[PDB]
Amino acid sequence: HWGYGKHNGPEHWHKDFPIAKGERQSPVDIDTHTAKYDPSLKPLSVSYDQATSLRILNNGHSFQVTFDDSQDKAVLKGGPLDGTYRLLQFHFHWGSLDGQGSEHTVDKKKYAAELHLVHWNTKYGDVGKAVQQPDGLAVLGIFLKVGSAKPGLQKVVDVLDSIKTEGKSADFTNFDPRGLLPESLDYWTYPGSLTTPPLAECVTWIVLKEPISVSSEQVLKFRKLNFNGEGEPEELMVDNWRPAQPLKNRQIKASFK
Ligand SMILES: NS(=O)(=O)c1ccc(O)c(NC(=O)NCCc2ccccn2)c1
Ligand SMILES: [Zn+2]
Repeated sequence: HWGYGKHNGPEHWHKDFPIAKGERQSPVDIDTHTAKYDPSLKPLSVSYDQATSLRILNNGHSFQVTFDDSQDKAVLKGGPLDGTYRLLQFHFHWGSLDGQGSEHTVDKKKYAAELHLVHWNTKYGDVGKAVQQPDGLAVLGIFLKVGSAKPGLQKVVDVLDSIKTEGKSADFTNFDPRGLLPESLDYWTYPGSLTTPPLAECVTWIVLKEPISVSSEQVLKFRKLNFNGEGEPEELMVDNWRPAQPLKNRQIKASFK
């Protein structure tokens, strides 16, 4: 089974998921001087006021907060998108040290972590159908750097000790994901893929230029999670990121100058 170790990590994934070598894989390095400003791109519309968080889960590859996606409660619209995308979950990728952890890079710079807010296109009715479509998902990616604390992350950090090992979950209601967003919604966008198996080429990526800052204490709590299940040899959940993949026949567009 796939993971992030020497014998099951990203360089092995293509054996079970041959699309790993496909034409629109993620993440990628964002070369800021080569991204082209597109004046036709609209502002992103992030409408999270009615979000209903449900549960937080350690799935053995990250921790995920899930939302009620049975109605248009927390939706992403505008930007490069046509139609309405419902928020299903968010999760993070992070490093063993502050100089690595992000999936996307910016002029080869790696951030300490990366937040993925995962949304699916309501025209396909459910996320399983959306993953089989080239415009099925929109993932809003937000970089994390280490410095000052992010107060809106603290409720997440404080429950992680209850989901230490793979398969554990907890009720996580009334969490407001607006507390995770930076000031600016300036973004880069490109067509890509899921960054974990099945690596489906179904994602419009929207990566925010402005990182959020989190404290060293907050990221240390991420690094105390375990990849293993309870009772198995402890392997800290760190470095759960896929490296940048070939850009191939794609242009990254910027919403800003
Ligand atoms: N990391 S990401 O590109 O935001 C992203 C977003 C939504 C997703 O469903 C995934 N992939 C994911 O959750 N995979 C779960 C594990 C799995 C599911 C199906 C087959 C093999 N492995 C990644
Ligand atoms: Zn992700």
